[PDB]
Amino acid sequence: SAKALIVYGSTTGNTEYTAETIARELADAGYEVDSRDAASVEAGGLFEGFDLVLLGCSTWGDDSIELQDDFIPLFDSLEETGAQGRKVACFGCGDSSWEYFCGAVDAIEEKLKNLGAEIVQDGLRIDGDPRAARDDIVGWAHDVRGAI
Ligand SMILES: Cc1cc2nc3c(=O)[nH]c(=O)nc-3n(C[C@H](O)[C@H](O)[C@H](O)COP(=O)(O)O)c2cc1C
Repeated sequence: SAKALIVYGSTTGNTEYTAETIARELADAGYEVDSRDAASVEAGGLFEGFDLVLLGCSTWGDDSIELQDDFIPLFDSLEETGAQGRKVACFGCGDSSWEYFCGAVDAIEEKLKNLGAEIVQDGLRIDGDPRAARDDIVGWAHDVRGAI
């Protein structure tokens, strides 16, 4: 039950760093972790064979909530990923200057629920430089593991 997939959409590297930090935590605990940039993936069957899936995505939009561009195709085809009955958790970087702080995380969680996923922990929301939140990131990964 030890295969974890992490897929991240990141433009300035913050959610990517967050993904790398989570990946190390899971690997140290005994998971086999496959980490992929969303730009490199196709949605159809993306979750097949994974016991745990973690989705990371930063939040954008001039005057609306928009997902990071590389993640949008995955979100638009999320119903083809194999999410039904899948244990999933979400994370993302943002900036609390914006009212909808890490709003991409909400959008992804809400769709995953409709699609039959089991959300194993509330999404991780990181404000500003994620290296300043390293302890929170590692703690969230630990908490995700404990809720499996
Ligand atoms: C036009 C623009 C819109 C943004 N909108 C939001 C937002 O609605 N909510 C939020 O939390 N952060 C928002 N951000 C902040 C980014 O998500 C933040 O820079 C984040 O660190 C980027 O993470 P990444 O490097 O993983 O892509 C916005 C940034 C820009 C430039």
